[PDB]
Amino acid sequence: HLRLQPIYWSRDDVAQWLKWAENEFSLSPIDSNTFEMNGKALLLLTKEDFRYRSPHSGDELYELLQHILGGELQRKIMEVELSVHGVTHQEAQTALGATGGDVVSAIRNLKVDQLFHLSSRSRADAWRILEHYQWDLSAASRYVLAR
Repeated sequence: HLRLQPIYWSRDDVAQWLKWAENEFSLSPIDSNTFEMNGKALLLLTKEDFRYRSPHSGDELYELLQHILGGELQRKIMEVELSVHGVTHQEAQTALGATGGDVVSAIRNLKVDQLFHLSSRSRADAWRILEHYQWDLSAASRYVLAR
């Protein structure tokens, strides 16, 4: 199952990936309990976190995940989704494509879309309101609902 993108890996897939890596790269044994999480979580760990969890292999595992298996882009997709409620993997990926992988810009664009649908105001108004509220969508969304 590791052929799938890491964002879809289950916790069991993460454990299997570690077993595969230890075999493939002749790593020192990695305890199966080292990363008790799914692939989404794995993508959010920093290199320092990987080194802390695995002093012997953490940097290798991080590089493989982030810079070979597409973790870098998939982490950006997660950031976008976690920043804007109800965005799908596809929607986030598309938004990032539009900004050349710029997470801040993609998030702003999706916030404006979400606010725009909350009321009958123009897209230009939604942009002004969001910028006014320092891009706090929750605060902007409450103003719009209040009318």
